[PDB]
Amino acid sequence: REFTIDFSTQQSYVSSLNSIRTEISTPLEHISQGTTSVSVINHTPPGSYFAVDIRGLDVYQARFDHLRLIIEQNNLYVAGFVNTATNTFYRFSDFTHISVPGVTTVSMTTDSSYTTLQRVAALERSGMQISRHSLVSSYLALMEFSGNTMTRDASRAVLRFVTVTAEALRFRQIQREFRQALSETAPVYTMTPGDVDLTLNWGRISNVLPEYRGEDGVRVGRISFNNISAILGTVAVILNCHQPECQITGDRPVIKINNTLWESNTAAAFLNRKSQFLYTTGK
Amino acid sequence: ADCAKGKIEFSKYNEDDTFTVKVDGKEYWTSRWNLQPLLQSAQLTGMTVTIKSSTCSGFAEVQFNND
Amino acid sequence: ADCAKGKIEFSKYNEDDTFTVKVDGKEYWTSRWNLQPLLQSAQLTGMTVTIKSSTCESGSGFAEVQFNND
Amino acid sequence: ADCAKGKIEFSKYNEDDTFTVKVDGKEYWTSRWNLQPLLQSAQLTGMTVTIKSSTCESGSGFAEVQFNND
Amino acid sequence: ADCAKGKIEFSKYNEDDTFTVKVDGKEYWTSRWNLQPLLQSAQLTGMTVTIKSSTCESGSGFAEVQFNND
Amino acid sequence: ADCAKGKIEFSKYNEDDTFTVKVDGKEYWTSRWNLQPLLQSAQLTGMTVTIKSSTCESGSGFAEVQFNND
Repeated sequence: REFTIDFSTQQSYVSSLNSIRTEISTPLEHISQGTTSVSVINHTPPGSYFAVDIRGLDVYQARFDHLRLIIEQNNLYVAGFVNTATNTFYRFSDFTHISVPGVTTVSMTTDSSYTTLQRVAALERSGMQISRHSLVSSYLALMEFSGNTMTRDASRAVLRFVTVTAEALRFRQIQREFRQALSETAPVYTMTPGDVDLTLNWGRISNVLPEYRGEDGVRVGRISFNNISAILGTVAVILNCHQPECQITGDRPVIKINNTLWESNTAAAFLNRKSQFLYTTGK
Repeated sequence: ADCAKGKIEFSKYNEDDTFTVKVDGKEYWTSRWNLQPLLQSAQLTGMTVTIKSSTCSGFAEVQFNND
Repeated sequence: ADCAKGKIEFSKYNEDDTFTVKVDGKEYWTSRWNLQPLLQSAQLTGMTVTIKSSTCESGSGFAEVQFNND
Repeated sequence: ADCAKGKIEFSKYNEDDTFTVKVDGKEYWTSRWNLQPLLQSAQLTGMTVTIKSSTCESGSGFAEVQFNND
Repeated sequence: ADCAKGKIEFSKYNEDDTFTVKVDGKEYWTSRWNLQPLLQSAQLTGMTVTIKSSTCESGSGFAEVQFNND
Repeated sequence: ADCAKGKIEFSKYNEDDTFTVKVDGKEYWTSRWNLQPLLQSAQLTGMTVTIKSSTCESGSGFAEVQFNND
């Protein structure tokens, strides 16, 4: 399947993301209002992908239109990018299992992890700025890219594009914050520490939210939700934890404590201390 | 003997550095400091505890079960 | 006496190794080190705590506290 | 030897301050103080542990345990 | 004085028995072992911490810190 | 040196009371008593830890570790 994400306006961008979500995921029964939900990615076989065509970087103009992202469907990971002008798929080293027919596949030495991309890019995600202008710059960098090893500018471009596509698909919070940059004012979106933490806790969130049954709150590590509107305003798509990212250790997704749904591992991680006097004196 | 079995209804740190829990309507205390986090954890996660003692006052044996 | 009952509004580790909690608008400190992580667990989980002392003036000390769930 | 690998079925604090866990249907005790909260947290989260001891019969002691991510 | 307020970005125990935390872009250290589980719990649960010290220079020590859920 | 940076694949309480973690395919032990709950907490929450030591071969000891959120 192929989808367009159209950056022309906030309307076209949100519409694009909503259409992708509808096709690839199913709403949770207990976290859904109207057609706005936390949705679980429908099971697909490993190696299944969808393509995302990037459009509308220049508002409503058929230009800057040769960038396609390849997204592994079960986990929304970006496996690489396609220059449709040269018909070339630049594939990250951790996605040799993703095969795209009809293109020249360039298998890269660089892996897709945020650790690697931030290093090569000399750009930290916390505080990263994204604008319409820097998305155009990112596009041009990716269209100029050639070879088997990511450059600094190609890595910066991938950091920006993954944030505004895959991470925004996962998190309605990132969708809402970034989309302001598409308005005629053309402000700058700055990725916050809270945005980053969401992206780092996606798997844990994904394991916990299917257990939600209207508790007054949800706690997953550093992440807290106090009501259903906070959940819906923050999260849009979660993994199908029926995937390696769902489980860290143990087998108990949640504990309900004082009408709050806790990730069990979080509670365990602050209930594993011995008597304080014995701890501090036993040096 | 199994003095009490059930959920911890409340726990209390005492001025003499002992620790009290109320289980199945009865209060018991322990002087063993490492039982303080163990009991509070059991209370927070909803464990069934079984207070055990020669007579069933103070205790220093307790079993913990997930609910 | 029951000096204060409610959820812990903040906790604070002090330079003399005592530990302060604010409950129902009043602050109390304890020198019992064992209470430090227990109070933090209570604070994290929204336990209702009851501060007990012979002196209940805000800023006073305590060494007895009850922990309740909802 | 690796005596038992699995989730902790119950744990027990003992009168002599040792600490007992039941794993794979067999009971084991340890006198290592630091293992008490570590085992209980493993218990509450369903963490698999491997009990290692010279003897594997129920009622054996251990001083070594691995916490697994299974 | 309030030196830094925010969530804990990282924590680190050093060979020289100091415990560093980074809060709001600034690093401070403490050698109070009491504070290690308190700070790490605060880090893993996303508490807002307020590092407090008589003077707030970069790389300096502390032994007062407030803990808030939000 | 930075020996290993990754999630804790398992932890083990050893017969000599040191504590071992496996990170990025290599095992490292520490005798630092303060680190035992902290390391288990990392393992439970899948925190990325950075093991720093003068030798990095599997089986090396360490006393310095950073706890990351990413």
